[PDB]
Amino acid sequence: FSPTLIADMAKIFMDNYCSPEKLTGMEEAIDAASSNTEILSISDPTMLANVLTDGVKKTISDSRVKVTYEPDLILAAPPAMPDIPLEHLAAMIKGTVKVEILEGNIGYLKIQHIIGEEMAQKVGPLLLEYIWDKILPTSAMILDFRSTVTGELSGIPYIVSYFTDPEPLIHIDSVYDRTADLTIELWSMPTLLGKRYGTSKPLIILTSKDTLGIAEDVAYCLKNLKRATIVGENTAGGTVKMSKMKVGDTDFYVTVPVAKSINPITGKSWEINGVAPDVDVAAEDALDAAIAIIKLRAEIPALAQAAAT
Ligand SMILES: CCCCCCCC/C=C\CCCCCCCC(=O)O
Repeated sequence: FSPTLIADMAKIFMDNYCSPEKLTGMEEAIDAASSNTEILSISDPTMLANVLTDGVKKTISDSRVKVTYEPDLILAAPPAMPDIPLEHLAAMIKGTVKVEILEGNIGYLKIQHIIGEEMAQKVGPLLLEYIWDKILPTSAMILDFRSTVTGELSGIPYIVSYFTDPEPLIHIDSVYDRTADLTIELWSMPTLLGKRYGTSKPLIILTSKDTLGIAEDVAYCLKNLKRATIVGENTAGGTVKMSKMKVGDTDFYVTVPVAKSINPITGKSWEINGVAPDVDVAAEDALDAAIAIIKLRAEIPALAQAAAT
């Protein structure tokens, strides 16, 4: 063990935590913890991990930060792979989406995985006809994120851009990564492969309590941009990036949020609390409600013109 252990955990935490400005008093609690003889009296490594974990809680107020003792932890490395041609990547993407026109000429696109910039640029031309051209002529659009739990940050501009004006460029999100000490800015793209959907047609996004990750960010941003109505349940409240980090040559690990979104409109984030629906309904009922909203609103102009004269 040693007191060295505490010092080395602390450095990993301090060097990587996404919000260093909130760490007043931390260096001091580290010093105290290193000389706390009750801590020094712990021989059980799992008890040591639990104690340090609760100690940081009563110091930092962030429930995502944890120390664990994990002997026998092996992380599954990415699998070995031959060349995968673009046509087979396109077939894999087809398997993660459901594209449909629902009665009423309403576009439906269920997206299980938000694809990243590389994939979108390289395989997108192979999917234009299959996904996008099918739903382009619809009068309204429903994006179904109710079961979306994975995705890439770099895909966000590709979704938002199709639903917004080319000009002015929109600053969609700003993400800070503490480990890289870098801010990543996400902007709309004035030129796209496909045609824009326009700004007039209704866009509704369906959400569930399971909706997690980049999908929460897409919905949050389109909501704050006043482009989309959110229908369903409050989303899960994920984190842009967690890292689980080994402490030296020891079996202790520090788990820390290392990146965060700082929304250009709200100043806040989708993270932790998730995104609140505009129309709150059970997730199983979200699709029916979205359809009903779109249908009613489309009826309004004709109603008005009959009443006016
Ligand atoms: C993520 C690793 C950071 C290192 C942790 C430093 C934070 C301070 C740790 C513990 C505070 C001490 C509180 C518990 C005292 C033990 C007394 C008791 O359990 O009865």
